[PDB]
Amino acid sequence: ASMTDQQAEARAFLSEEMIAEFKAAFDMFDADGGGDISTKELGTVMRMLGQNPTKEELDAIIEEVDEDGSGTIDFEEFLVMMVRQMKEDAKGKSEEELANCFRIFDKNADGFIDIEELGEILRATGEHVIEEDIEDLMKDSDKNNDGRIDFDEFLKMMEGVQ
Repeated sequence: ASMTDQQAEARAFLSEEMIAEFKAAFDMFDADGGGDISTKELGTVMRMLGQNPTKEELDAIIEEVDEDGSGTIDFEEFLVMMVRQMKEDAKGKSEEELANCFRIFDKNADGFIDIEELGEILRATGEHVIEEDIEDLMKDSDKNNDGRIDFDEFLKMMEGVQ
């Protein structure tokens, strides 16, 4: 077992108790395989539902999963797939409610929030705030610091507003 850096991490993400439940669905696509799934085995499982996909088309679907460059689908490859979906950050990306409030902040209708828009908006409350604290707050919330706040950063921006 060599060249298992990302696999040895996504594998440790689920214990043998979780891996067992994932093995039930994995063995389904693994109908005529043997521990791993292949292109032909996938096409046969798709036809079980009633879909008749292409074999060469399914081969490309596995090529994307072959991050290291194996060729067919493995069991730990099936586990890392669940490891790339529990990313809570991308789980809240579907926040359609945040997209509505997000557009409220950009009253200029540009797509992202600017410091000029949030400056007078926050100062309009009347509190004696300083521009040195407002400007630093914007650059401190953006880990990459692009200049404006986009819907991507908006997720964590409205994640904990206490």
